[PDB]
Amino acid sequence: GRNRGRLLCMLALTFMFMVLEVVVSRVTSSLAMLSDSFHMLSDVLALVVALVAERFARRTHATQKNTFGWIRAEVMGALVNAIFLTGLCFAILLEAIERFIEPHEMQQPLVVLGVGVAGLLVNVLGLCLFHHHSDRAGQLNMRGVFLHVLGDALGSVIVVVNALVFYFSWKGCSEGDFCVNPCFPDPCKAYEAGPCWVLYLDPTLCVVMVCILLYTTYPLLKESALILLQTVPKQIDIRNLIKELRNVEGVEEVHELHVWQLAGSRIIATAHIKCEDPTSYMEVAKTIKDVFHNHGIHATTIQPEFA
Amino acid sequence: GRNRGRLLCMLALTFMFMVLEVVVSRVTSSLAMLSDSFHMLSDVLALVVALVAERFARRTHATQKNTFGWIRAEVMGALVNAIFLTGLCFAILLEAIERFIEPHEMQQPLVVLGVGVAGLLVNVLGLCLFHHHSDRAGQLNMRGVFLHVLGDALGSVIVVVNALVFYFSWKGCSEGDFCVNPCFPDPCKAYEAGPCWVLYLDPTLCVVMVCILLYTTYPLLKESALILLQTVPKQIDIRNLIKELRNVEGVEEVHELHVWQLAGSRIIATAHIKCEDPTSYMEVAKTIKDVFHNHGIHATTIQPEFA
Ligand SMILES: COC(=O)[C@]12CCC(C)(C)C[C@H]1[C@@H]1C(=O)C=C3[C@@]4(C)C=C(C#N)C(=O)C(C)(C)[C@@H]4CC[C@@]3(C)[C@]1(C)CC2
Ligand SMILES: COC(=O)[C@]12CCC(C)(C)C[C@H]1[C@@H]1C(=O)C=C3[C@@]4(C)C=C(C#N)C(=O)C(C)(C)[C@@H]4CC[C@@]3(C)[C@]1(C)CC2
Repeated sequence: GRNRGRLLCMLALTFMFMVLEVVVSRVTSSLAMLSDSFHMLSDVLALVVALVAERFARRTHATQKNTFGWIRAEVMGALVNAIFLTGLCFAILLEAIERFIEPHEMQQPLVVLGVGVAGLLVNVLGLCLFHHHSDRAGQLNMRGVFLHVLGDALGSVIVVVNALVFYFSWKGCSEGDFCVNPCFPDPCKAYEAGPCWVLYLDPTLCVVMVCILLYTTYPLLKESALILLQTVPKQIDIRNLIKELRNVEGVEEVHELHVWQLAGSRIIATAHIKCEDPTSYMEVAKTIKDVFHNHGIHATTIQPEFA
Repeated sequence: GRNRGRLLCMLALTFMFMVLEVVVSRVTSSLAMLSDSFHMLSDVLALVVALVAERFARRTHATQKNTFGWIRAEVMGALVNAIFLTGLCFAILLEAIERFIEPHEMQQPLVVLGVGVAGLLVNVLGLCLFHHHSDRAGQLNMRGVFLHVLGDALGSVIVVVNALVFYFSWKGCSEGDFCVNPCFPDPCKAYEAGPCWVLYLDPTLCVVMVCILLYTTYPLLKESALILLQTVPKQIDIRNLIKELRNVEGVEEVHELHVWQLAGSRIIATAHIKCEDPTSYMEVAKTIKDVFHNHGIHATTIQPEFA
């Protein structure tokens, strides 16, 4: 509900910001702005993934297909967001090392500053919106869009700082009067420009950006891929679980024990406990049920393989 | 085993091909070749993902964590490959529309042809290797690397055809003598080149490439995401399953019925069948077991909620 409205307003803000970029590019006569807009378009994919995930979360119904109900949509959306972000991070690192080998010059720092502060305020507003998720499946999914919004805001920060760096240290004697640049490899050749060391600042800070993005994304992907692999949660303990279950009176062993986490706090477990008398079984059944209860798990299915 | 050796030899061939590209770039004095090599590096990610998936497939052991055993590693690898490929396809489409708006000229068609036929033969060899997967989990994972190798070979085909197109229709009067190009937007300005319509061939065929890649990838991702969501397989029928189970003598109803697919042909099912006499339960248990047997499922766990 409220998270749905948050996603909707954030997506609307992204599209309005794209419209703003194309409108300011109409005035600047620049194709690089079109490139930046088309590359920032990639947030719409993650936003619509989170949207459809939240839409399918409210299914919680047993059907003729997927008799559990579409409860794992949240986890699937989180995993999709994590993998997509890692791929985008790889691509950004590739472009960064390319530009680091070839230091392309900067263009239009004032309007880049304007649009960068615009994106700064917008992305900080979006981050303040997505900070209550830094039951559980909701935060599990929203962590992906939080990571993407953090990447957005950090790109805004880095581009604004680079803009001011050029503004404050690049006299850039390159056009109009007698003006060349010694640090450019080949400016379409057949005084020298200002201090050129700032040229590599964009890649040498984009590398830090992608570093922090990987370092912060890895936990979300780890948790999600662990949940989807049918692994035991961190809370319960098999070693003492089976020991207590055996120590229960009436039981003699356990053939097969299975525990996993469906989507969230509700986890399921099955067993093959064995008794000796069929006359009294419901008492030991209630006993095993309350053992599981006191040990976390509440969705139980135990089969008395008699003798 | 043999699939492991296939992955190993293919990865070795990719690295040898990267070495070949850097060696021929040392001779050509071209950074675009470095860009192409660094972009073709992305296949190593998918190959190592498939590698670690195949390495974890052979676990099949009950442990203190993930009591089922790491059997879903195959499906997880397939899903990772599918999502990664879709993200890369998005990036390629973005670069393609950018180059379609700005038709950058072509460089060094002869050596591009040489390396393109090299990549052609290598990728066709790799495809012939990965054609037995066009139990089930093996093919399910290998479909990802098959899709990536198809993308590789199709990129080789498209670049070779574009190379011959330039070779056979681009006299390109652009350098040396009196030579300009009317179709270039601004060749760093303050006869005209040959027929320029071929300039857009690279994007207008890369779009077909990404179209066919999406159209062929979607089934793999669909199947994988359906398996990981705990959905009923396509084989069995709940509507008649529950009906027969009720028609069984002794049973009176079924509280909760759950069916899902663990990783492959081995699927699991649980139930809550209810009887009336605890004196005789093993007979109806064997009956329900053989009903499930004749109806597919073999991993069973049924609990007699008595009265
Ligand atoms: C979906 O990922 C985004 O869209 C983000 C993050 C959200 C943002 C802040 C809206 C935009 C962009 C963000 C950005 O700032 C704009 C560019 C870039 C093209 C700009 C230029 C200049 N000058 C450049 O030359 C290089 C150095 C090649 C930049 C490369 C990195 C890139 C795409 C990044 C940092 C990526 C992440
Ligand atoms: C991991 O995806 C790959 O690596 C593949 C497929 C495997 C291949 C065939 C080894 C290489 C590459 C393949 C390729 O051919 C080389 C380039 C490209 C940079 C070349 C140029 C020229 N000229 C260009 O200007 C544009 C038009 C921008 C091309 C863009 C597309 C791209 C990267 C593609 C088709 C991507 C897929």
